[PDB]
Amino acid sequence: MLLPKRVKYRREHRGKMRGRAKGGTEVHFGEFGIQALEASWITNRQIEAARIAMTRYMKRGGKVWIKIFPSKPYTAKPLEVRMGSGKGAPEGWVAVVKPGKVLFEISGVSEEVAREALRLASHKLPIKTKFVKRE
Amino acid sequence: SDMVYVFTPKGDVIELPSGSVPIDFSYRIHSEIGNKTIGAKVNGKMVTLDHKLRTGDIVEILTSKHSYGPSQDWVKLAQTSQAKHKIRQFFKKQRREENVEKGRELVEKEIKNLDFELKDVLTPENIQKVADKFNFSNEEDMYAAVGYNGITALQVANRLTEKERKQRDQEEQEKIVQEVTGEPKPYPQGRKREAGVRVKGIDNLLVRLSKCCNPVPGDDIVGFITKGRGVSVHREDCPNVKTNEAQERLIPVEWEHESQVQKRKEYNVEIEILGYDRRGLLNEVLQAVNETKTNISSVSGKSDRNKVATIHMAIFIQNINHLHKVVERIKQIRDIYSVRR
RNA sequence: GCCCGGAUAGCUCAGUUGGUAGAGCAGGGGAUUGAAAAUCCCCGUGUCCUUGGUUCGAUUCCGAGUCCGGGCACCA
Repeated sequence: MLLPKRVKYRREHRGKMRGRAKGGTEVHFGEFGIQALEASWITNRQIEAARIAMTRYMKRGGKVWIKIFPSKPYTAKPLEVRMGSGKGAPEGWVAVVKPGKVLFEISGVSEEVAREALRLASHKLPIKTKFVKRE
Repeated sequence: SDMVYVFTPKGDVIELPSGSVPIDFSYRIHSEIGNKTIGAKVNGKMVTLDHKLRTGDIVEILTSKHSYGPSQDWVKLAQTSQAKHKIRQFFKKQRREENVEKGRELVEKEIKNLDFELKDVLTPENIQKVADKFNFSNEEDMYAAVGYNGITALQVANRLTEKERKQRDQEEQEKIVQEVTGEPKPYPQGRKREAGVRVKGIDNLLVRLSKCCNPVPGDDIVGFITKGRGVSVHREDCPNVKTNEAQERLIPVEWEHESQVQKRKEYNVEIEILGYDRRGLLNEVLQAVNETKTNISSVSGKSDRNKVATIHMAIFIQNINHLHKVVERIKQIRDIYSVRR
């Protein structure tokens, strides 16, 4: 859980996912990165399962460079409750991910590792991925 | 000559050990002959069950068909012990045959307060999971284990509790590391110490083990002449021993494995371990140290965000041959990157 | 006849397909007494059933007995 420590507001509107990425559009702090190809929400649960499968395959990680962060929260009601009567309590977290956003990086490990490394994390995200080198 | 060579109602020589009554004559032929024997006839006359056979006799048996059975009087009417070990099971397999019942109520008594507290298996097979270590040979023993206590249950009921996950129970053994603080309390009032740090060939001098880093046979160990209160054996290649003002106070001393009896009880060896954090890992690193001749004094361990655990073993080890062998005993799992001290 | 496992402190019981060994109680150690109980604490205190055995240590692995625990056979 990459939890923010103290947030100005407990709850936000859910936003609309149109446009390209503002930044994070090209890998530069590593040499083997992963751009998303679609747009949805990503949780801390979808980073814990992401970050674990990074280092189980590499067995000795240089760095990981997790770019995105779950800034925006989200709420839902307790179950079986009629509509209205207040926005619910905050439940999890959401990293807001535009398409073409560099998600992770790989620092200085070979291609045949990296082609298999980001493979094993792509099946933990709800987004189609592709493999981008440093330019 | 320790055996009787008696005759069957055909006339075949029946080789049995000596001293046999005609009850012992039955079980060489078949066991159910003993189940159905009433009387005996040797050479015209009936013979009593109080008769003991001799070598070269024709023994006829008064046998019921399937009607009659044994008593308690016959249990010492078996002279020959190998036939009596059949008699040790003959009267058993009709009394214990009843006692499968009192077995069955009391075998299934001892389960659910120890095993089916948490398992709750119906139809049960966990009580029949001891069909791999014990010679059951059929289901009679697993149900009548307490009916005679030849199996002596709470051994086999502990085989029911053989499920040893023990993740919190190692934290209970981490609480044993909490409760063992008091092993330094035998280091007031003196400790059984030889001249173990030989001071430059000169013995019987006041030295102490350095708490900056522990003096072990890696790099050589050097005694610093202090202002007083002892002499510290600083274990050269230390940042404290290297930055010394007044280098004359350093003394090249010996670790003294060259004597008659080596130091059997060296201790206070703290070990730095950098391993990758996964599950089922922290107990097994404690488990290879478990059953190894090594006392554990402090378990200081923590893992980072990226799950590479920084753990420490302030443990006891006695020799560099005891150290470096046990140093290559934290590496049974290969998740661990490196080890330091 | 047959095969299949246990042959572990004083006693209970953990070591188990290979790290010589724990734990509990009992018991002992002295403070204090006629000695106890009470109070103060300390301590394991083992032919791992033997015989052998492939050895660069075996309670366990193997055979060989013995022994315990079994269920199948063998009807004169």
